[PDB]
Amino acid sequence: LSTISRALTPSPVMVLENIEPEIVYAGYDSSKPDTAENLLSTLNRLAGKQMIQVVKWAKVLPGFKNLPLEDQITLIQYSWMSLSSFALSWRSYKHTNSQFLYFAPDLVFNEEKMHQSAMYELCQGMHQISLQFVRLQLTFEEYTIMKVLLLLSTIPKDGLKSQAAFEEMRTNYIKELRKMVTSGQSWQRFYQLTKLLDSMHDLVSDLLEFCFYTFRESHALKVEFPAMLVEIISDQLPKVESGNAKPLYFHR
Ligand SMILES: C[C@]12CCC(=O)C=C1CC[C@@H]1[C@@H]2[C@@H](O)C[C@]2(C=O)[C@@H](C(=O)CO)CC[C@@H]12
Ligand SMILES: CCCCCCCCO[C@@H]1O[C@H](CO)[C@H](O)[C@H](O)[C@H]1O
Repeated sequence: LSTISRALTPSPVMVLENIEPEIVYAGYDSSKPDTAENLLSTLNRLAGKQMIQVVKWAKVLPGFKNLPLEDQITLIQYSWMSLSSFALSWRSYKHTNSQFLYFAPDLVFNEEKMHQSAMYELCQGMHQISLQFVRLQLTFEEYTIMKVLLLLSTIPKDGLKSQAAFEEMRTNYIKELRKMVTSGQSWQRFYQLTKLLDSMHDLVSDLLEFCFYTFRESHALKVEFPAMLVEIISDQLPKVESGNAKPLYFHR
């Protein structure tokens, strides 16, 4: 009902920039030896710190806040690894031109640490996404929208409490990315981005397989997990292994 307020309201893409979290530090102890146990524990600790900021971000995410508390918690639990790896590839791309894996300003992995972490192939998989960011010259606008799409890429096999509202919100963000890419090779760009998003499901499946394994054997492996991750994984693992998690694809 206000001509002025309507013209001044920031675009959804603009609000995404405003609510994007500041980069979080890992609190990496450079004195300790770079063994798998230490590096994986440090990364899990970093993950806990990041997820606290991700939750605060989702809370002010347009459209998301409108979903039932049950659906929000569910979406965050199902997509945390996807958001983590995607944001990792973005930082590596932005801050090191995809030369290294930039987990945090105080924790940058080169080939040596990827080997030392005991999850080398997984790191290479995430690094490959960063290499695609370079090949595509992905923009921060495209990135922020794609991250929202990842938050909405895995749902309960039987749907959310408000399945209709969710689909509506997902559709709008899809149109947003479609507008950003927007003409000539606009269709091709859109296609490449949605294809990249689909490829995230396979990578995340492998990352989770490893996450769940070190979680079950955390005592024998001496891999530590922060309360935030114990909380997420404890609940996520049984749902995923029971087949209650449904991946949403653009193609296939
Ligand atoms: C979230 C995480 C760190 C924060 C960040 O910037 C990007 C990522 C994505 C990859 C994630 C790491 C972190 O969880 C360590 C792992 C998660 O448990 C590994 C373990 O299983 C260790 O126990 C498997 C995959 C790893
Ligand atoms: C210090 C700990 C190093 C651990 C390296 C673990 C590499 C685990 O690799 C894991 O192996 C398994 C074997 O059954 C699983 O099925 C998981 O798919 C796979 O990610």
